[PDB]
Amino acid sequence: YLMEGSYNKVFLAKGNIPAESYTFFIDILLDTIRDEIAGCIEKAYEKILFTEATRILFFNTPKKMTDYAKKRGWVLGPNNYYSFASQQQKPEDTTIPSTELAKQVIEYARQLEMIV
Amino acid sequence: IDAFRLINANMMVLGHEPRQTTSNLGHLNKPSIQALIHGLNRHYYSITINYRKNELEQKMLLNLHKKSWMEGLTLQDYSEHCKHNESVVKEMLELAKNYNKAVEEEDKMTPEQLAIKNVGKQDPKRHLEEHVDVLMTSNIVQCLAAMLDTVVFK
Repeated sequence: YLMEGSYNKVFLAKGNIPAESYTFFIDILLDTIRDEIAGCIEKAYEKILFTEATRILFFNTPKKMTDYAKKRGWVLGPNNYYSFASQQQKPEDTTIPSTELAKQVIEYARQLEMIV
Repeated sequence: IDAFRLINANMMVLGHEPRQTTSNLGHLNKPSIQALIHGLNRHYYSITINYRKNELEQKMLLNLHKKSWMEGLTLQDYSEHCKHNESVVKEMLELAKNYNKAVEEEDKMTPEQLAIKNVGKQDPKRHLEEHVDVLMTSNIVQCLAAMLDTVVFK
């Protein structure tokens, strides 16, 4: 269930620990999900108020959300998570082919004319 | 070439053979039969020659004869190169149809007979590896030179 996107059914299994305590293990599984959602809060989302993505992990309203909202972006505003969905800087690169393909075209002429 | 020089006809009456060979350097070139029809070797003789070359002249005629200036830093008529890239390929289809033909009449009359008999009409196999050399060096040279202009010119 951690392989696909499913997160709720993961914590339904954190409602279902049958065998022994398993306490130190699921708390690391808490922690490696906490940065994962704090990772996956950074997708193309709109304005979210301080209730919806405030309850996507577990928490009601502590200052723990300010720990996440000052770790990454989605700036603390008037009940708002600001979206810096830019993804604009990287394209229009002719040079990266123009360095790499000029290597590759010579490699075509190596195994074309000269005897090997 | 092969400059010559006369021999005396006085020694021809004596029946005496001139020039008294002391080195194995003269009888290296063989005379032509048409010059042997003429007065060689009854009135004149050949002389072996070489040439006096020197670096004062050798380098300054090699590096000056065929020097291409800025030709390979061009694009060669950029709308027509890809147009010429179909001006070959279209008949290269049907020339491969001949190659879809001539292989099919093998296991037949002993292909030494397929050497004499193919002097009237054209063959695929030699003509078909011909254009592949043409459709490569016309493309690889032109595609590479386009991608060095992008770096050097800004």
